Parts: sequence; structure tokens; C-alpha cells
Amino acid sequence: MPLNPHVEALLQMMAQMPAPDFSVANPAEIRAVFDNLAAPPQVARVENIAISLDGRDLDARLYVPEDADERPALMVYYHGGGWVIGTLDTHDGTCRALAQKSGCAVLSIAYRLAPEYRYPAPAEDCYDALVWAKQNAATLGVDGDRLAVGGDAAGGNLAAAVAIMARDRNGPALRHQLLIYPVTDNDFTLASYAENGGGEYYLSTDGMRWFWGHYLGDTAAENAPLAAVLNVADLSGLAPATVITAEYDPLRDEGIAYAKKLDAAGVPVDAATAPGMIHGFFSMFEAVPDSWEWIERGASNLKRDLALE
Amino acid sequence: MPLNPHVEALLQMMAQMPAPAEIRAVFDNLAAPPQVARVENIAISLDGRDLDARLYVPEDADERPALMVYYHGGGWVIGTLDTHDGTCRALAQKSGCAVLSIAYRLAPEYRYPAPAEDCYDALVWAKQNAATLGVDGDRLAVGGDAAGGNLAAAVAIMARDRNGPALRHQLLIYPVTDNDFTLASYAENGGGEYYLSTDGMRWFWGHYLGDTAAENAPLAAVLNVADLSGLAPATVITAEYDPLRDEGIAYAKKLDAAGVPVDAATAPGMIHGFFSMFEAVPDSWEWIERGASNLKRDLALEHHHHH
Ligand SMILES: O=C(N[C@H](CO)[C@H](O)c1ccc([N+](=O)[O-])cc1)C(Cl)Cl
Repeated sequence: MPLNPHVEALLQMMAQMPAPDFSVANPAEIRAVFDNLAAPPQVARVENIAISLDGRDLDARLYVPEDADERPALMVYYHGGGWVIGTLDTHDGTCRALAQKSGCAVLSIAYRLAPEYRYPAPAEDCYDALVWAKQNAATLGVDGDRLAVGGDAAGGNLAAAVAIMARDRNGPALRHQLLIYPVTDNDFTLASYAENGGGEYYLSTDGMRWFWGHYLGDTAAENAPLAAVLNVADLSGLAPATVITAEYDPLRDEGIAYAKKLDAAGVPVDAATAPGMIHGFFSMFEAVPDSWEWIERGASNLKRDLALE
Repeated sequence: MPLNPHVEALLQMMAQMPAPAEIRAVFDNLAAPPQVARVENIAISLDGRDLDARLYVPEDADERPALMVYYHGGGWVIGTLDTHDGTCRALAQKSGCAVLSIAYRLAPEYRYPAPAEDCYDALVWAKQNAATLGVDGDRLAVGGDAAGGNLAAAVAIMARDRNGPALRHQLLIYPVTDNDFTLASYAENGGGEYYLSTDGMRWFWGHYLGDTAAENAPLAAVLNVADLSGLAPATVITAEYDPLRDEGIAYAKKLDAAGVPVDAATAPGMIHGFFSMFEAVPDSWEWIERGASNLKRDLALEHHHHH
């Protein structure tokens, strides 16, 4: 029986990886190379946390990075997955990566998912969770005065909405919003949807129709102000943003767009499209070494806006 | 910029894989660590030393589940709770049993027999502290991959010889059982193009034994133990393109010959370490499932009427 084709593709992929050319095979070197290969990014502590809110319990996970401060700043993170899928486990690597590179604690929220809980519910979970974290800051062991929200894809959509909710509802003061290739609108005619939406690049335009439909259900996009945050008339007074888009992401244009509108309304923004990258690439750092550059970039903005002043 | 070549290689890797509640069931389980209900970082205080441990309790385990005590691989020199986290989650999930992953002390800092005595002592702790762990101390099993399967095999032998915890199973995943590098699979598979090399194994063995000759290390080269009878029923899963294939098979044959019930097979087309590769190689799941299924059978819950 010949080599399993997938094992072959794995071996090829391991072979095209950045050499760690330690000059000699001693136990410390071999250990570092195997840990780099086979373990998720190291953090000091990971705590499975139950968040009891009015009406509902949400699972969450606290990541505390090695060499963080006594009481580090916190970013409350919202996984992506089109408001329909995604778990704490699918984004465990991404949260660890961000925590490691920012030196910030990261609290990842398992908000309730559509269609079971259609739009207003998931964003209310995410907002109520940021509130919970603020009010239980000392109990988590973090500084609730240095708060951020972040998220990828649908999660970036939720983080933008929470930032809006926190400004409108006069909630937790946020030092940053980290938006990683975020969903911002349901206009599927955009250039990048034609260019990138065929399914060739993981995420497809039809996927996004499917997601949006499950999230909104019977609500009209126009009657869903925290869904298409791109359509929010006024984006002034929002937390400083980082908006990283990907070149071959169907969401690229609308994400780029939102960043422009934030910059228009006065919000400080670092905004970049990652060359050669697809949707979901923050989560692909194990196979795509170049993902780390952009992870480091976003975390570097967080580390700056969350500094103990 | 052109599409990133690592990204493009990843994309064709996904494309190379065949095929709301059902949709989540699939996509949540690709490129992600398998979900379990509870994961607890545990410290084990033994005589002379404290070991790190991690307890995995899967979804839909019994009120007081069976326990497999698991020993990671890494040639007795490398590996952590973190490097084998994914593997432990997969086995807990597919078996329905709790899994206790043990961070035994590593060679060359701690040479044979130290890592083995850690692994045995951790089993005895787990049985003694079953109420503390919330598991059923009468439904115990050991397991491990590579040098971890070696340690599991050695522990099953020690538990037998020392009137130690009764074991219902030993799951041995492409185990190291001997340092005979003359064997066929080393010549065929031990070149280095298949992850593990004969040279790698020499290195590991050198670090593990130190000055001690193999002939004086029966709990290391378990293939040189005379009487394997009365040992825990075994699963021994080897890999076609693994240098360790042949000594794994040999150990299985000797288990069987001694009257130990053994499920033994060679995963066709697979390399050393493929149980840990299930995110990239979904066909690994077939073998994970078989191994975990044998665990589940031998760690069977007792009868309870439901009326
Ligand atoms: O023993 C070794 N690796 C073993 C292979 O069994 C280890 O079990 C392992 C390999 C790969 C892996 N992964 O890619 O997640 C995890 C563990 C050495 Cl050759 Cl580095």
C-alpha cells in the first residue's frame, strides 16, 4: 500500500517550512523544534470560564500570556464563523497567538449562534459579555480600565457592533477594537466578491449569503443596524481601530470600506490589506508562517493602545 | 501580490479532502482540537517529585467515567502535555472515557528507569486518588504513542508484577519495544523521509539508557520480557511506513502468544505519529476510532436497569 496521499501532502508541507537550523541536535534544541511543530502557541494560563448572564450561560476562555503584567489589559474576543458556526476550540490557536504577541489577556466568548438565536441575540451576548468582564475584572485578574474588543470574520463584525453598543449605551470605555477581515455589509456585488468569492479561496460569496440569511432571518438588513455596521450613519466616537483585510478575501472591499468610514468620522485607524492572504489566515499560522507578521502587527496596535498610562 | 504559496498549498490540501447543526458538526471538527466537556490541569504529588498532569473528560462520559492514564510520545526525551493535547482530546472523545495525561520526567536529565517509574507511580496515584479525580478507580487503562506506548506497555508489566492497579486495557500506538535497528522496517522506513529516522531512534535510546545496556533494561526493551502472560488486553496499532513497525508487530505477536487478547493491525500508508496528524490526515480518525473503541469495550460500564 503506497503512502497515504494526505500524509504525502503533509510531508511536502512540513518540508516547505522555515528551517530552525540549530547547529546541533541536543535535547533543548529538539524540544524547541517539536514544541514549535506540535503544540499550540504557548501562554502562561488558560482558564475555562462560565459567564452567567441574565437569561443564559456563555462559555468563555481566558488566555494569559507568559510575561504579562501582574494585572494585564484585556481584549474580549469574538470568534468568527458567519454567526452560525465556530467554537472556543476552533479559535483557541488564534486567541493564544494574539495573547502571546500582545502581552494582553484575551477573553474568548462563545456567544449564542444563529439560526437558533438570530439577530439581535449574538451581538447582545457579545456586548453583555464585555460588560461582565468589566464588572468582574478583578476576579479574572485583569485591568478592566484597559479594555479592548477583537474578532475575526463574523467575529470582527460582532466586535465592531459591540464597540458601537458600548459608545451608544455609554458602556465600558474601550481602548481599541481589533477587526480582522470583518463582515461589515451584505452587498454581494462588490468587486472582491467577483474576484474572490468563487470558493477558490475557502470563503465563498454563497457562503456569505447563507450566513447572513441565517443570522438575519426575517429582519431586513436595513432594520438590523448592528449587522451591517457599514451602514451606520455615524461612526464617530468609536474606539481606535485596527482593520486587517486579506487580498483574496471576498470581504476585502467592505472591510476596507468600513476602515475608510471610521477614518472619515475621526477614529484613529491602522488599516492594511495583507498581500497574498485569504479569509481566515490569522488562524492559519501553523501552515502559513507569514500569518505571524500580521498577528504581530495587530497585537502591536493593541499593546500600544492598552499601555498602562 | 500573488497568492501566498503556503496558502495555496493549504488550499489544495483542503480541496484534497472528500466532503446548520450538521454543518457545525463538520466544520467545527476540521483543523481544530476535538471538543471535550472538561479539561483540568492537575498536579500529581509523588514520593520525591511532583508531576504535571491534564485530565480530559469527554462529552457524554458516565457520571463516574473510566480512566485511561496516557503517556505522550517523544522518544523519552521530548514532548509535553501541550504537544499531545489534540491526541488526548481525540481519544477521550472517541472512547467516552476520561483521559489523564502524564508529564513524566524526561531523559537524559532523568534516565531509565526514572520516566518509567514516574508513569507507573502516576497510575497508582490515579487509582488511589480516583475519588479526587471523580473517576471509577476499577475501570483503568493505560495508553500511549511511540515512546509513550513503550511506557504504557512497561507500566502494564509493572502493574502486573507489583500487584499494582488492575488494568482493563493497554492501548499501544506505534510503540517502541526494542533497540534492534537491524530489523526490516528500519532499512525500508528509517531513512528520514518518513518523519522518524533510525538515527533519530538511536539518539533517543542513547539518551534514555545512558550507560545502561539494553539487556539490563527490560522495562525499556519490553520485547525482551520473558513472560507476557496475564497482562491487560492490548491494542497495538502500527504504521506501514514507520521504522518501528516491525518491533511493534513482534510485541503484538508475543502478547497474543502469551494468551493476552490483542487487537493488532498495521495502518496502511501511514507514518509514525499519524494519530496526532488527524487535522491534516482525516484518515487517521479510522485508527483513532478503532483504538478508542477497544478502550470503550474493555472499560465497559456494568449493567444497570433503567425502569
Ligand atoms: O517521536 C517523534 N514524534 C512523535 C511521533 O509519534 C510524536 O508523537 C508527534 C508527531 C507529530 C505531532 N503533530 O504533528 O502534531 C505530534 C506528536 C519525533 Cl521523531 Cl520528533
